[PDB]
Amino acid sequence: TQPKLFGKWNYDEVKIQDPCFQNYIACTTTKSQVFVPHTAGRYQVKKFRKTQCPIVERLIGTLMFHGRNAGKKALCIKVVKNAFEIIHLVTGRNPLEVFVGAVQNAGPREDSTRIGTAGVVRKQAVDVAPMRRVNLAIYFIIKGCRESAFKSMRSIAETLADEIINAEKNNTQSSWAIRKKDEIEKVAKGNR
Amino acid sequence: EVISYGPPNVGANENVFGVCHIMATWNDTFIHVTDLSGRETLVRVTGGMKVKADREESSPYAAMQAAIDVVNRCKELKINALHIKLRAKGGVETKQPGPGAQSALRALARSGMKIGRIEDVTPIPTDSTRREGGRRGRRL
Amino acid sequence: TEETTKARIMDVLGKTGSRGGITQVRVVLISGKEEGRQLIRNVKGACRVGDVLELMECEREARRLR
Amino acid sequence: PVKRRNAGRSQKNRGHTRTVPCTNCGRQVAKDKAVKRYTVRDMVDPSSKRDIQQKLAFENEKQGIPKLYVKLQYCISCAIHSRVVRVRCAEDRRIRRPPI
Amino acid sequence: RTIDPLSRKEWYDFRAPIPFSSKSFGKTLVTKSSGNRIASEEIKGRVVESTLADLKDNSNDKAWRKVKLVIDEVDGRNAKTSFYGLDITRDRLCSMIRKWQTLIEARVDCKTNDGYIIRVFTLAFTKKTSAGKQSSTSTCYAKSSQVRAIRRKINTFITNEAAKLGIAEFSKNLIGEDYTKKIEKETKNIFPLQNITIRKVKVLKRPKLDATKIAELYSHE
Ligand SMILES: [Mg+2]
Ligand SMILES: [Mg+2]
Ligand SMILES: [Mg+2]
Ligand SMILES: [Zn+2]
Repeated sequence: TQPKLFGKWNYDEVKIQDPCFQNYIACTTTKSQVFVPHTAGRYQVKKFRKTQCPIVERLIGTLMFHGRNAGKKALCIKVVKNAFEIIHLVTGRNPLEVFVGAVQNAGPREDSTRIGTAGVVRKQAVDVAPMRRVNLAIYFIIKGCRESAFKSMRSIAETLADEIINAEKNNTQSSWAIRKKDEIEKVAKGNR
Repeated sequence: EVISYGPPNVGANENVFGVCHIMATWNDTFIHVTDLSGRETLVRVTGGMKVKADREESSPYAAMQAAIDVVNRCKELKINALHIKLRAKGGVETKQPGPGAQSALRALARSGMKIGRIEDVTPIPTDSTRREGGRRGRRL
Repeated sequence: TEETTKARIMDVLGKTGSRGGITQVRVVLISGKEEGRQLIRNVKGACRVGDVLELMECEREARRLR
Repeated sequence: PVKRRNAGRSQKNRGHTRTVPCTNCGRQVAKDKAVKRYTVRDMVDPSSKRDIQQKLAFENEKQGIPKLYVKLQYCISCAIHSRVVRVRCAEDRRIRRPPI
Repeated sequence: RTIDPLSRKEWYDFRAPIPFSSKSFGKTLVTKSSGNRIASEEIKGRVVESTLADLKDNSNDKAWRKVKLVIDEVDGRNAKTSFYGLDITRDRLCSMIRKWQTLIEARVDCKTNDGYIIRVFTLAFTKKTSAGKQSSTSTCYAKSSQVRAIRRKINTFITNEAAKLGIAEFSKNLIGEDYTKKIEKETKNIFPLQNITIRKVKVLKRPKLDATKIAELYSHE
């Protein structure tokens, strides 16, 4: 039997298209179909190991942040599963398809950096790697989550769900991740 | 509709040739189109037109904006192709064209303008009057 | 102007930037408007050989390193 | 301590040699002493080259974009500062036809 | 937009003289007649700087030869032009300039039987024979005296070939490779020369064209 994520979500329904991501987003593999997002993996011992880590575990990793929340994983596994439930309640399709969709759809491509060449110092137009694209995607999504949920009544599960949906929808109003993405890509276009 | 006071009779085969005098200084850039004579001036754009900062006058961003304005304006004069005559301040001054040189040349063709023959005319003393520097040049 | 091309890395060439935060890379295009064209690009982030890259201009080509 | 035997200028068998203004500053420098490099570059970044060569009206061009010819003459302070020439050890100091 | 600044402008097609293609090359702009200003007459003295984009068959390789034309006549919305000058691109010059050889230059003043006074500048370079790559070691210089004899000879020959020809003839010969061949043949005794060139031509004194000669200049096949 093919494990479903949390038991209710089928991985077989997730198919990645854009050829950059297929090697960079976990869920395709027998090794990445997990009931529970918690591997206790060694994903950081070598340069690209992070790739072989399940995407939802990755997200959970990003969630665990700020001094008070550091190293509480159970909390974030809860938050994620809940947010996923709210997601299936809103869209009605695999909360994974929405997540993966929204990791793909929101993150920078162009970014600007200082490249010193002899006398030239000024920003320059630079392209973003697949791994960084993904990493940034998640970083952003969750940062928006925190900023919003901070003093509000909306919980993290809720904020995060809101964000994931808007993030796939491309909404530049409702999605912080896409706010920053577009802002960055614009800074970049202007710096060529 | 569109009354283009440019040339009466054209075709899709035809080439309409304007001439672009481009001046690049360390302090500015000039994109200037005329007819083959040089007498009747069609379009005029300087970097300083395109930016409010005295220092940005020369820069590629400025040269680009300048260029696209020129192109947009030739387009309605029905002009496919410019010859290019490139110039630095020259004479006794520097003969290296400024930063805007390349950028403007590119942005011109980038804008879907055909490009004809290219020459560098920079003023070239057989011999010179004496340079604006000191005997010792610019110190610092 | 939104027009986009997929770009796959053949070779990792140099390492560059003031802080040294960027990678120089050789690229073959897959768009289908321009196929098998090669380019040299500066990429921020960590890259292997044979990644794919989303490229907004196939005209901007990065100055090679010496 | 005579540093150079040349004393820096290529001039012998004459009293006087014409003075040239430095490209960079404009300081008068001896034509023998001057660091002079002839430069044939192209007016345009290789990328920019692609862009233009697309749009060239006359297809009868084979390398039909002109090169930029510069005769570049540097006073010493300038050509040192600007790295055209740089400090070398005593032994190498006399090496005459070096590049690639 | 309010009142496009070119509202008053008439266009004219340039027509090239007898050595060149009858087909128009470029077009020019002029302001409409004001009742004082006569449209055709504002253009009497204008000067056209072109390549040979002007000889249909032979053009494509010579981007190196600049030709100045001046408008002698307006006929029916298209402007006829007579010979004005000859010249060279920066490229085709600094192309030819090499260290370790002698740069010869020769200036001449001549009259046509057509009634023109012309000034021709000639350029020539020392040709290495010895079969090595010309260098600091491979010095090619020709003695200053040889240079002088070379001037005298070139110059003489040109003045001769000038006095016997019309300006149509002279210009046709001048643009093309004929004179280079002949000049090498004269010069070779004194010294072998490489890439002989006519650097520039100026027209000092030009007579006005009768309707007849301006018709005979037009004469296109
Ligand atoms: Mg000064
Ligand atoms: Mg003395
Ligand atoms: Mg010898
Ligand atoms: Zn200096």
